[PDB]
Amino acid sequence: PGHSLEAEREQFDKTQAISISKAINSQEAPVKEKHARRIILGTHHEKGAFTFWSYAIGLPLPSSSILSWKFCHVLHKVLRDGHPNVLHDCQRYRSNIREIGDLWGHLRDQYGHLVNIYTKLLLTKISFHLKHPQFPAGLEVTDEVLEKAAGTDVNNIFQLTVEMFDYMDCELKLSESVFRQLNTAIAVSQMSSGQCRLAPLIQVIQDCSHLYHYTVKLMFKLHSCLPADTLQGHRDRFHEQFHSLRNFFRRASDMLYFKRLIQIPRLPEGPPNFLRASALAEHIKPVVVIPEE
Ligand SMILES: [Mg+2]
Repeated sequence: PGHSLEAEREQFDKTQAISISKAINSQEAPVKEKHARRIILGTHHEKGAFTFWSYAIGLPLPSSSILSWKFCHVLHKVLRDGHPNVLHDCQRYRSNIREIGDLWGHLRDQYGHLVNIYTKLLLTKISFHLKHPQFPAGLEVTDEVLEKAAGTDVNNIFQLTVEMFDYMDCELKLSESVFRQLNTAIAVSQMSSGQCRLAPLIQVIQDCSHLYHYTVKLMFKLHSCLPADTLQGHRDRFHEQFHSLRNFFRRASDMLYFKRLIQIPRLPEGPPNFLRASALAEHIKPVVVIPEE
């Protein structure tokens, strides 16, 4: 009486501790998908991330910048693919994320610089998805849900556009910092330390593809309710982000490491002409595909 129910609870906890130790460690190698998938499925089993954090507060993050980097990569995957309730469980531990990035920000370590930039992205994701709960933290919504979240009030459309520009900036800063550490022959490399730094950009590419579609649609909605001369700064911000995004997707499309792991969409040669209302109907929604393993 009660022996099998106690043994089931103990086995769930043990599998979570083993998977966390095998995913998040100091080895200079990409996070193993088998172990990350077991953490994500655990969050669907308990409808939260409270078991994950009960063990993760014991990780010695200041001992190793590689350990801190792999911790950030697993948090990004848990936010995008875990149960929605993980967002609140993560907000409890916001200071843990802020303080590990602040530590590495004071040091010259190559991985530490990348961790500092990653922590700013993760804090922006947690804030954005608590403020705007119509958007899951993996950012995928139907056109119908995007239209409802934008609504008809120019004040709500304006605020959502500024916040999505800030979100895209945090994503592109991480891709740019990773690429600055890897030289041109990274395109035909399978070096473990290269894979360790490239692997998180699979999550970054999926976030960015969604943010690009949403910001194009919000920018055409603003051009229909405000004078063209009040929106020059917004067009200037969009144009600079578009050229950074196009250069990121093109360079990532050239990596051997990514060939079997992600199908990256083609973007147009230049940004849409927001001054011509009829250009909205010529916009193609980019669609990322993850191929069979
Ligand atoms: Mg428990």
